[PDB]
Amino acid sequence: NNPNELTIHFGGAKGRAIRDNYIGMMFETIGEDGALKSEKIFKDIDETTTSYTFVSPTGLLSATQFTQPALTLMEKAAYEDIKSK
Amino acid sequence: AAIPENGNGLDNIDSKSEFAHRIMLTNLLRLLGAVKSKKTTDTRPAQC
Amino acid sequence: WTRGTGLMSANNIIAEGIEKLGVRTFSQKEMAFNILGLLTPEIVQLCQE
Repeated sequence: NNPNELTIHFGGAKGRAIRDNYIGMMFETIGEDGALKSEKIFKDIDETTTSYTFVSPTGLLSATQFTQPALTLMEKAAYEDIKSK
Repeated sequence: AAIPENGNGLDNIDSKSEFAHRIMLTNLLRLLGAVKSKKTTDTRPAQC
Repeated sequence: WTRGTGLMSANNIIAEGIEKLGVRTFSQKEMAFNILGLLTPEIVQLCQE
C-alpha cells in the first residue's frame, strides 16, 4: 500500500531504542579541498526528536532508500522459493 | 467531561447519577480502551 | 480548588477564607497552566515509564 510519505515515530521505551539507530548511522564525506568536514547532517534526528518524516512525492516505493530493500527481499523471496523446489 | 449533579444523596442515587457515572467512568474507560485498539504502533503512546 | 463560574458561584465567597490558612485556590487560567505543564517533554518521557 505505497504511501507518499512515512512518519517514523520515536515513542516509548522501545521507540527511544529506535531513534538512536538513526543517530549512529553517520556517513562521512571529505570534500575536494582536502579539509575533513566532520559535520552533522542529521540535525533532523537528535536527542529531542520524537518523530521524523520520510517524504517522496512520487511514492515511497520509488524512493531510493526504500526501493532497494524491497527488491532484494523480493529477489530472495523468489530465489529461496526456487531453491526450495 | 462530566455532568453537573447535586442533591443526589445515597438515598437519592437517581437516573441522572447513573448517567453521570456512565459519562465519567464506565464510558471514559471505553474511550481510552478504543484508542488502544486503533493504535497499532508501540512507539506512539497516548498520554491520558 | 478551581474558582470558576457556573454552579460554583456559591463557593467563591469562601475562597478568600481558606486562603487565609496558608492554602491557595486557583483560577481557570491557573489550572490551565498547571495541567499544560503536564505536557512538557520532560514529563512526557516520565509518563512513559
